[PDB]
Amino acid sequence: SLSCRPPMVKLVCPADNLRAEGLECTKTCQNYDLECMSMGCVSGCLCPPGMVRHENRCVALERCPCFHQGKEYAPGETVKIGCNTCVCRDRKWNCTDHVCDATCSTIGMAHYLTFDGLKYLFPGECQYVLVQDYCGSNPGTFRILVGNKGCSHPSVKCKKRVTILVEGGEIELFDGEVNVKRPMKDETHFEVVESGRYIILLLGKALSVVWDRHLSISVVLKQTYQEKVCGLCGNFDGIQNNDLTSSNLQVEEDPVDFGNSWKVSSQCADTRKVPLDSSPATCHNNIMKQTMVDSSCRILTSDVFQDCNKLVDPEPYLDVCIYDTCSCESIGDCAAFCDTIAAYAHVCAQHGKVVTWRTATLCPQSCEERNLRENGYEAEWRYNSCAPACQVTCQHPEPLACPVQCVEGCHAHCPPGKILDELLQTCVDPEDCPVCEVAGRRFASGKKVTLNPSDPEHCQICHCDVVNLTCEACQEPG
Ligand SMILES: *[C@@H]1O[C@H](CO)[C@@H](O)[C@H](O)[C@H]1NC(C)=O
Ligand SMILES: *[C@@H]1O[C@H](CO)[C@@H](O)[C@H](O)[C@H]1NC(C)=O
Ligand SMILES: *[C@@H]1O[C@H](CO)[C@@H](O)[C@H](O)[C@H]1NC(C)=O
Ligand SMILES: [Ca+2]
Ligand SMILES: [Ca+2]
Repeated sequence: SLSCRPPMVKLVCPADNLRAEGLECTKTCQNYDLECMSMGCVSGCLCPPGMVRHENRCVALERCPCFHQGKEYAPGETVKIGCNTCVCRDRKWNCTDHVCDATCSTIGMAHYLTFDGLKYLFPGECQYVLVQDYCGSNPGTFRILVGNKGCSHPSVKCKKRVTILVEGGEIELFDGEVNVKRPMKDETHFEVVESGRYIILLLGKALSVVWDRHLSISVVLKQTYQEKVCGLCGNFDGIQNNDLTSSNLQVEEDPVDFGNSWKVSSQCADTRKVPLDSSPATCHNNIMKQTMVDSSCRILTSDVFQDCNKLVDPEPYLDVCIYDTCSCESIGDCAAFCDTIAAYAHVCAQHGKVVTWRTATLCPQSCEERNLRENGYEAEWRYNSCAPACQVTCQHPEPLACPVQCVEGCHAHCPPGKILDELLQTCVDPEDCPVCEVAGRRFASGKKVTLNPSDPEHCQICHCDVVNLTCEACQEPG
């Protein structure tokens, strides 16, 4: 019987003893909080009770590493998921609980998906506060309103109007175009980016809107606005179960009650409650169509979406897909079907799981129509499931802090060393853009850049005629 290296102690297995546990019940950094059942003990040397065997030596239990998705991380080695960091300390994952940047989203005709993940139905026909920071003791910087007309009982034909009020300006989203009714007092960080199917609005450093030009309206807030906003999109605090809090700080169990409390004009009437129809318009008493709609919308958890289903819950997009498609006479050309599915694929792509799902049979989209090679336009337009959203063009010469990584649609491809000119729909040399530069910032002709906004002695508003740059001092408002 040769001695064992400390602190391991030997275990002679007695055959004449009823039960015994040897090396078969060895405890490592993996199987510690588990139980063992030995057919017969294996004689050998094992670590003392307080320790576990790890890498052929006895280690303290607290010195055990943590495991994340199979990979081993030493104690102290942090992993970052989202905007939170998880430190490995004492064989445990200690994670921060910070609220990350969030997105409010209108899904489909009459559903809303709040910043904190609450999905509810609210078929209001008036104008409502989508998101605003005028809540109680308010700084009061921005207010975004949404008006729904035709998204009620007949949802086949519906149109929405979004009104954006920020920094003294009013930007309205309606009928697939952006209308800047009143400019922001400082346009330096204001951009209207048309990319693919979408229009991306930069409304300052921390407020953005992503819009598919029809009914998918998203507000992207940075986490500095947490607990500071209210309206149909909730209070943005990481707690989903309190987003149905009305304007009078009371939790409402019915979404129709919560939504009516955010009605803007007292002229129109509040929405009255209706019992939830599990089979709306064309699915009512039609088990055949309910099966067709369920099978079509079930693409959201099919193969191409399986990777994304782990990162982004498809349940709310699937509920909305089924509810809205039940208003279409045909699922092939159904607009509510493709838009809702595309809205999910868009969120997937923001999490690094770009999903190519369209086909010529199902929701086809091609760029062949606007590929005018033989017409004097030098630009090739190719569809991409997710291409960089904020590309440098003559109209956006400085690189932008884009609220989304990429978007779906048609994107122009230019020869090496050439930049897209959006107004001319053709590729041009970067020197040929009507673009000025000041303070290291390039801005397009007609854009106004404000230098030192808060400094009355150095505030300047710079204008770009074509390539001509002129700056003027600001006027003290008195
Ligand atoms: C994580 O660290 C904090 C201190 O930052 C401590 O209060 C908390 O108990 C730790 N949690 C775990 C599970 O180690
Ligand atoms: C889309 O663009 C990416 C780069 O942004 C490229 O790698 C990919 O091959 C493109 N796919 C299609 C179908 O154009
Ligand atoms: C630029 O503007 C100045 C006056 O501000 C004018 O004298 C000059 O001719 C302009 N140059 C061009 C190229 O337009
Ligand atoms: Ca909340
Ligand atoms: Ca620069």
